[PDB]
Amino acid sequence: HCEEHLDPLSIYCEQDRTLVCGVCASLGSHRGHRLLPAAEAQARLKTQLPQQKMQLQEASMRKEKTVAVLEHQLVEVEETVRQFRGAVGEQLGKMRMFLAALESSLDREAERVRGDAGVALRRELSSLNSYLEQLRQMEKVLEEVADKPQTEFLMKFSLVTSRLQKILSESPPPARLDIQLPVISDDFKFQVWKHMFRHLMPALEELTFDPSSAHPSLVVSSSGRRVECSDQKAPPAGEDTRQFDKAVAVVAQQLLSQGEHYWEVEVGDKPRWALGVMAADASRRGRLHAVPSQGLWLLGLRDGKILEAHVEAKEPRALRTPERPPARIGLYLSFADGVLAFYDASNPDVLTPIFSFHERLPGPVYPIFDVCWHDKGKNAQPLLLV
Amino acid sequence: HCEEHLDPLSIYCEQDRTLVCGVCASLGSHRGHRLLPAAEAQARLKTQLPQQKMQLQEASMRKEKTVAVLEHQLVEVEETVRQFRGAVGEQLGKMRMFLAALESSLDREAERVRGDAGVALRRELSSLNSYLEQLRQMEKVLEEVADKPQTEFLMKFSLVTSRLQKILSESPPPARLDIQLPVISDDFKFQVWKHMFRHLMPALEELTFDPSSAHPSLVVSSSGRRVECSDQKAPPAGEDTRQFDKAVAVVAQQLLSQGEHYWEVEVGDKPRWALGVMAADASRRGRLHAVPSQGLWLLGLRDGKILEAHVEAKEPRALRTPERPPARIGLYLSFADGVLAFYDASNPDVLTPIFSFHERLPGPVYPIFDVCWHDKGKNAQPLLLV
Ligand SMILES: [Zn+2]
Ligand SMILES: [Zn+2]
Ligand SMILES: [Zn+2]
Ligand SMILES: [Zn+2]
Repeated sequence: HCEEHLDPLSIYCEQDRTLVCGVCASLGSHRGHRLLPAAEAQARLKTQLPQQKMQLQEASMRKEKTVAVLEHQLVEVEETVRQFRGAVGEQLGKMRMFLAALESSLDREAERVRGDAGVALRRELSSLNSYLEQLRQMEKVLEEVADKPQTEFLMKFSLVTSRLQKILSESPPPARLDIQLPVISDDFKFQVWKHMFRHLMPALEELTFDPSSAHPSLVVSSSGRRVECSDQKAPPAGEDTRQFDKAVAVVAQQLLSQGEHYWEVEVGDKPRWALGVMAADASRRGRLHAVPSQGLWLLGLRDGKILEAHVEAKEPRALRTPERPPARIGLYLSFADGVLAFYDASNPDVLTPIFSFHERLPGPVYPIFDVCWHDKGKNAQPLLLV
Repeated sequence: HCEEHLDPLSIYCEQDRTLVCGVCASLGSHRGHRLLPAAEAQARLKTQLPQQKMQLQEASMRKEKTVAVLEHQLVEVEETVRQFRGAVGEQLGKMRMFLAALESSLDREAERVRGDAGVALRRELSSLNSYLEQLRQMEKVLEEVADKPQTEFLMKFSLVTSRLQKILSESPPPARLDIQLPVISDDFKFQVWKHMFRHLMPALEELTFDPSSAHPSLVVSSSGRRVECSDQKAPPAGEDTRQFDKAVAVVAQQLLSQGEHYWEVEVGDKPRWALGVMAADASRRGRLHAVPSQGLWLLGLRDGKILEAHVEAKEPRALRTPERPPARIGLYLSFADGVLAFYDASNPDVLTPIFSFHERLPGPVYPIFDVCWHDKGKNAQPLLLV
């Protein structure tokens, strides 16, 4: 039953795995092959069956493994798309909400201005309208009684004279102040955009200084909000990893480890200071090396107008100092983006950036504040936690 | 009818303007006054009447003029409130529109990603499911055939072996499918805010150069969008104040006189160039003085990386050159705020400021572009009007 050479099917090619006839084995598909008979070939395959069953089941198992992983991936793709869309909506609705609130506030402004102006104008209008009624009566009665008996004539004339005299010699309205309603012209959109940044910042990280960590020559007041140096000698710090010994500074009690945070520090006219974050595991001993590899991310100002960033280098990098020694610094921290950014927050409405590090933070960090050395009393400025 | 002394009323008090009887005029409230009789008093007042009526008319005229002025003031206050509300609505709807458009674009992108991922995953699932059906058929036939004729048994066993071999060597990826799905981060708000500025700008002032004013050593192409110098000589400039003759430059055909405008100029790697505005009354002849007092507001770049602002002084002011030579400059102009602002538009999506003039402009001005000289063919870069 060869169906190709018309012989019974008796020869089995091993290296071809096909049952054949004699002609294809003599001069055909199997001229130089390893041949076997059909009987012992069948007897071999009846024993080879379990291996084939095992291999079939294993192949099905692998393909099913891939099916399961891919369907789980389909569910994961759906869920990730949902999360992306929802978070985009949330973080754009934040700014849209800011816009709606500002427009509502401006509507309040305009309505209040209109109401007060209308109140004052209608007050004067009522006064003048009563006045006009008075005067119309004056003219009518004078004309109508300029023919009456002498007694009536003189009485009415005297009354008219008195009424006209007083209403002419009446005191004007007292002194009000206008509510001008300042008008917006072109830069209003730009200023709204500038103002939106402060609201883009997260809720203020309400921090307090940790006197349990401060230098012994420092003093903390205002319930953890004020740190300053002193013009007097102090006992040396007790043996502790949680206390500075040479560089006068202090960390906050709160440990930042997740999410995003923002805090402002008031520095005023301080000639030298330093601000930033510090790795919690870092060592607070000796004169410090200001490099991020040692757990120190610091922005400094020296000599009153020299603003320095303590970058990974041999000497801290200088920065383009603003037109003033900044009076308030703002610090933004994010782990999901690994950034600590510095801002000149002297303007409560606009923040201008100063510097920002770019390193996936090992975490966690303590807010660190370097109120600089005594300098013989020429650096008595404090640090104020806003 | 004195009703207080019960006498007829006959005496008129001059300094009091009141009719009285004889007793109160003799020794009473009007005892030492200048008195007159009722007859001559009436004869005087009947002739004084027209003057009093005239004075009444004058007072009425004053009060009615004031009433009219106050009603006009009320109406003007109403209209001013309307205008204020409308302008606030317009300039906030700009940003709301940007937000909505960005959110819709991101939603479209995310939906495209989800659809493509679903298509690919269902493709792989169909492939693997057809494979599993094949393998179930393999197992079925293997279980059913272990007694059949030599031809049937060996034929089907060889076919099963071949099919399993082929589907094993045509194996799809055993792993999961790459998706690179969009993630939402903390910096999304900051990036949207940075992007919002370019859309806060007005619609691009699509400008065309004015060949009627350019230097004869210049050439305008690309339908008014491209201006270049030439590496070959040209005829001397024709007699016109409205044509540059010595300083190679060109103004736009459009005249800016009111409102706000914004236009971008692509400069690429051009080493020296200048951009800005020029007063229409200014003279475009001879060697020019680059000072706003002579109607020229210009920012220039020389030596490829030296960015200077041609401010009102004896020497051009230096500027903070960026870490790159800017590839596109943006110019914003406003009259109601008197500002000409320059931006590094090398990124057309985010703008970093470069300089800004601050003068309520005398007006009006033509956008002027100083495409610098050939420099012996080493300054052949063009100026491209976006
Ligand atoms: Zn063979
Ligand atoms: Zn054959
Ligand atoms: Zn009397
Ligand atoms: Zn009297």
